[PDB]
Amino acid sequence: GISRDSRHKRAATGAKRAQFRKKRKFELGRQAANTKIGTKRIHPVRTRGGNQKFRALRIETGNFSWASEGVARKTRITGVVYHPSNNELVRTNTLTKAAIVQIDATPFRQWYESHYGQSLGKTSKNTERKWAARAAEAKIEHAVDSQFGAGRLYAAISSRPGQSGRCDGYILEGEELAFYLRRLTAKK
Amino acid sequence: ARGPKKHLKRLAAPHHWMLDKLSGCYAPRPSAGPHKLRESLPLIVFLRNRLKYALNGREVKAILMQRHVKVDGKVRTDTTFPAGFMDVITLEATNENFRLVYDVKGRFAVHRITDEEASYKLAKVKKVQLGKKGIPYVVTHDGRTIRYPDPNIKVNDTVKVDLATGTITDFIKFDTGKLVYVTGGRNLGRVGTIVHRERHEGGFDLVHIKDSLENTFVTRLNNVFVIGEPGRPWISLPKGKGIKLTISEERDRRRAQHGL
Amino acid sequence: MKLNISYPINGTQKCIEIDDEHRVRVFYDKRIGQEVDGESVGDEFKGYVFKIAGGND
RNA sequence: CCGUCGCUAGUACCGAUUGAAUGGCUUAGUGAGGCCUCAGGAUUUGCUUAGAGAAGGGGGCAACUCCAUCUCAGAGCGAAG
RNA sequence: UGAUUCAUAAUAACUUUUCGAAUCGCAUGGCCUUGUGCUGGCGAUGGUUCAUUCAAAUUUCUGCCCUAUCAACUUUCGAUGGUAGGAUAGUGGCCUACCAUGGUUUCAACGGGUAACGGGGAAUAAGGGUUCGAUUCCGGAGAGGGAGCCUGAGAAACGGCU
RNA sequence: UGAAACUGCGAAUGGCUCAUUAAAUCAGUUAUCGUUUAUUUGAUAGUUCCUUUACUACAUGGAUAUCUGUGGUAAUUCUAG
Ligand SMILES: [Mg+2]
Ligand SMILES: [Mg+2]
Ligand SMILES: [Mg+2]
Ligand SMILES: [Mg+2]
Ligand SMILES: [Mg+2]
Ligand SMILES: [Mg+2]
Ligand SMILES: [Mg+2]
Ligand SMILES: [Mg+2]
Ligand SMILES: [Mg+2]
Ligand SMILES: [Mg+2]
Ligand SMILES: [Mg+2]
Ligand SMILES: [Mg+2]
Ligand SMILES: [Mg+2]
Ligand SMILES: [Mg+2]
Repeated sequence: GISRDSRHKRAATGAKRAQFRKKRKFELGRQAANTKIGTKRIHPVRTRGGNQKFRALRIETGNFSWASEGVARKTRITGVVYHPSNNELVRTNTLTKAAIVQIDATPFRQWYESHYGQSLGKTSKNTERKWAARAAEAKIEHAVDSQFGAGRLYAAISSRPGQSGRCDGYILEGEELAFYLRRLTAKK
Repeated sequence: ARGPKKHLKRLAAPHHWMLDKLSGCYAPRPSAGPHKLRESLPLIVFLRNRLKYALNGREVKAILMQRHVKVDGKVRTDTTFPAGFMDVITLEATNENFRLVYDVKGRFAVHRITDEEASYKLAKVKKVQLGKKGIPYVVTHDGRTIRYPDPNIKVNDTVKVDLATGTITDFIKFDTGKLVYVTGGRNLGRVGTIVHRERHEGGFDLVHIKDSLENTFVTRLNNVFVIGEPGRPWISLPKGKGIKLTISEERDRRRAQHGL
Repeated sequence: MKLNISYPINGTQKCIEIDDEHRVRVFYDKRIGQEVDGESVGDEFKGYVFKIAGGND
C-alpha cells in the first residue's frame, strides 16, 4: 500500500509516468513506529526473507555509551530533548535515531564509583593501589559532569529503534555535544 | 515472475546438452547444486543422451535409485543434479569411472577415466576469506568450500581435492607458463600455456594463451582454469587434447581417415 | 425448539425436542458461558444443573 | 467550351437542441476493506504449599515411615489469546 | 580488493536472551571397576551466520512508431538538489521536517495519437531497403475493473482472502 | 498395513492472454563496496551455570484434530457442544 516506487514520482524532467503495473510487495514500506517513552512495548514484523524486525513502541531505557571511558549501562531515558529533523517529534516526544535525549545517569554514576571511584556532580587495601593506578585519566567536559549531577545525561540515540527494537545511544562529548547544547538553548 | 522458476523449455535448454529440438516440450532443469544452470550437466542428460545406458528418463531414475551412480564420492538420487566441469561420475556396476571434461567444440565429452585418477578432483579458487572464529577458508568455482588452505593459495589458483575426504592434496599457483584449460564461450574446451595477464582495474582480467600449435587466443580470467605445468597436466584430457583445429583441417582429417 | 444436552463424565448425551414454549423461555437473554438450573427447564429435568455454552440461530 | 439557375443520388462540412454516450484526468465531500496502531480481555492454562474428604493417598498406629497426594473457595504471579 | 568505516578480531554494555538435537528407520558393537555399568555404528530432520546454487530487487551506458493543426513543461498537491530523520531486505524525494531554486527543452522537452506489449525473429529479397512481429523461445505486464492484505524464502497471488 | 486428521512441504511453477504500457517495457551492457535469497551443496557452535556443603533426568507439560457423540440450517468444500 505505502510503497517505495520510483514508478510514481513523475520523472527527472516532469512527464507523468503512467501506472505501469500494480505496485509490488518487494517495493513496500510499513507504517511508522515513532516510539515515545511510556511503558516498554515491542511488536515484531515478519519482513522479507522472514527475518523479524523489532519495532520499538513507547521504549523506556537503553545502553547509552561513553567514548572517553569506553562503557555503557542498563540506563533509563527521561525525555526527547532535541530532535534535529523535526520539532513535532519533541512535542509528541517521539524518541528516534540521532534525537538528543536526557539519560537517567544513576547507573553511569554507579559504574564510575566502581571504575574510578571519585564521584561526579560536585575500605580495602590492595584495591586502593588499583584505584591509584587508575583515575586522573579523563577529566570530563564540564557539561557532562553537570548532567551527571542533575541525573540527566545528554545523549544522542543512534540505534534506529523502529528497525532494531533496542533504544541504545550515545553520551554526547566535545564539539558535537556543544553544538547540540547550543541548538537546545536556541529552541528554549 | 512471482518467485523462482521451476521449468526449463527444451529450446531454452543450454546447447551443450546437445538435446533434440524435438522429442518432448521441456528439458531437465538442473536443480540447485554446486554448478551454474548453463555451465552444468544434469544426470539425465549424462545417462540418456551421452552414454545411452538408459533408454529413457524413467530408466535413468531407476538407475539412480539403484545407487550405482556416484557424482564426486557421494551417491546422488536426483535426475537433475548438476554435475559440472571436473566432477567425477563413477558407475560402480561397469566400473566406468568418468570425469566431466569439455570437448574442443564445447560440449561435455564422455571421458572414460581410470580408477586411480578418478579419485581426486582438480578445482579452481573463487574466494579466500576468513569465516567465524577467525578461520581462513577457500571457496571453489566448482562448488566446495574448504577450511584451512595453505596461506599461499590465492584467488584463481587450482586445488587438487582428495574428494573422498574433501581436503587439499596440492595446488597450482596461477602464473605465466602454466598449463591452463578454458571454460567460457568461443575458446571453451581448448588447452594452453598462459603468456600475459592484462590487469585491468575492475573490467575483467584477460589472459593471452597459446596452445601446443602456437595458436594464440584470449579469454577472461573467470573463464580459465589452471590444469598443470606445460607438458604435465594433472588430469587426463580427451582425444584432441584442447587443440581445436581449423574447419578445413578438420575436414581433411575426416576425409583422410577412411578406415572401413 | 430443540435442545442439545450432554453429560461430561459418563460421556452420554441426548436430543430433547421442546415444542412447549414456557420451557424454552428459561434461556432467553442469557449469554454463552453461564449456569442454568434443572427444574425451570422441564419436569423431566429436576435437581440437575446445565451449563449454557454453545447454540445456533 | 465556361458559369449561374433546375432534376436525381451520395460524401463530408457547419449547426439550435442548454443534446446523449463512453472513457481519461479532476474540485469538494463522503468513504468500504485490510495493515500497523491506542487500548480491550471472551477463554486457555503453568508455578505458588493454598485446606480438604483421602483408608500402606512416599516402604507398617503418628505434620500419610504424607506420594506430580483426593482435588476444588484459593488468590498472587505469569504466558498465549 | 582497482577501491572501504571491507573481511575479521578484541574492549563495553544492553537483550521483553535467537540458537545451543527431552527427533524417526535400520543394525545391535567394545571394556569389565560383572553393574545391566560406562561406552560406540549407518543414517534422517532440524538449527547459526559464512559459502554456493536457484534466484531477487534495483542499477550503469546506448538504442524506440507517427505528430509543432503539441513550445514551453516541471515546481500550490516532490519538481531538482541538499541536510537530517522515517521507512525498506537494502540504495534512493521512496516518505517527513527544514532550507536552497533548481530540473528538462528546437541535439524536439512537454503534450497528443497508435487499429503499439519489447526483443529473438517473419515476409519481401542484386546493393540500400520497406513493411509485419497477438502467436511455439526470452523478458514484461493481467486474471471483469480498481483497490487492500493474510500465509509464506518468494505473491500485493486471483483455479487465496477483504 | 493404514482411512482420517494435525505437522511438514507444494499450491508464487506451469498454462493462458496482450488490456495497459512509448525512455516505460525490452535488447545487449555494467554494477549490489546497495541488498533478501525456502531450496542447494560446502561449512561449522565444550563458556546456556552465576559463588561453588544436599540440584529435573535411562526421557518434561497440557492441549488439539481423526473418531465417537449431542446438533442447527431452506441452503454453501457450514461446523457448535
Ligand atoms: Mg533465512
Ligand atoms: Mg567488480
Ligand atoms: Mg566491519
Ligand atoms: Mg537517507
Ligand atoms: Mg509493434
Ligand atoms: Mg495495445
Ligand atoms: Mg511479440
Ligand atoms: Mg490487439
Ligand atoms: Mg511469454
Ligand atoms: Mg472475460
Ligand atoms: Mg489481484
Ligand atoms: Mg480460472
Ligand atoms: Mg495461477
Ligand atoms: Mg508463468
